[PDB]
Amino acid sequence: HWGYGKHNGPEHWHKDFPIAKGERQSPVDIDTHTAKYDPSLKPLSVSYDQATSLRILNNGHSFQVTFDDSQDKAVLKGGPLDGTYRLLQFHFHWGSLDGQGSEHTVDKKKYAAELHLVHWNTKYGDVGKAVQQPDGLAVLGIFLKVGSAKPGLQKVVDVLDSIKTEGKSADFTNFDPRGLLPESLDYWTYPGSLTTPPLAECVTWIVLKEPISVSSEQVLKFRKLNFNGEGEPEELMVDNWRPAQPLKNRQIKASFK
Ligand SMILES: NS(=O)(=O)c1ccc(O)c(NC(=O)NCCc2ccccn2)c1
Ligand SMILES: [Zn+2]
Repeated sequence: HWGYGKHNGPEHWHKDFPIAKGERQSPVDIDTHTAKYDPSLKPLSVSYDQATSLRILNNGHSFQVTFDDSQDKAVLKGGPLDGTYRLLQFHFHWGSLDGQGSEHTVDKKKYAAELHLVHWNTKYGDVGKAVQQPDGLAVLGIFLKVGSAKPGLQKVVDVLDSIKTEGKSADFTNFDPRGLLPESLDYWTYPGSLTTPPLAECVTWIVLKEPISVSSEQVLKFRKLNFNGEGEPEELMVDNWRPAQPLKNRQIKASFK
């Protein structure tokens, strides 16, 4: 089974998921001087006021907060998108040290972590159908750097000790994901893929230029999670990121100058 170790990590994934070598894989390095400003791109519309968080889960590859996606409660619209995308979950990728952890890079710079807010296109009715479509998902990616604390992350950090090992979950209601967003919604966008198996080429990526800052204490709590299940040899959940993949026949567009 796939993971992030020497014998099951990203360089092995293509054996079970041959699309790993496909034409629109993620993440990628964002070369800021080569991204082209597109004046036709609209502002992103992030409408999270009615979000209903449900549960937080350690799935053995990250921790995920899930939302009620049975109605248009927390939706992403505008930007490069046509139609309405419902928020299903968010999760993070992070490093063993502050100089690595992000999936996307910016002029080869790696951030300490990366937040993925995962949304699916309501025209396909459910996320399983959306993953089989080239415009099925929109993932809003937000970089994390280490410095000052992010107060809106603290409720997440404080429950992680209850989901230490793979398969554990907890009720996580009334969490407001607006507390995770930076000031600016300036973004880069490109067509890509899921960054974990099945690596489906179904994602419009929207990566925010402005990182959020989190404290060293907050990221240390991420690094105390375990990849293993309870009772198995402890392997800290760190470095759960896929490296940048070939850009191939794609242009990254910027919403800003
Ligand atoms: N990391 S990401 O590109 O935001 C992203 C977003 C939504 C997703 O469903 C995934 N992939 C994911 O959750 N995979 C779960 C594990 C799995 C599911 C199906 C087959 C093999 N492995 C990644
Ligand atoms: Zn992700």
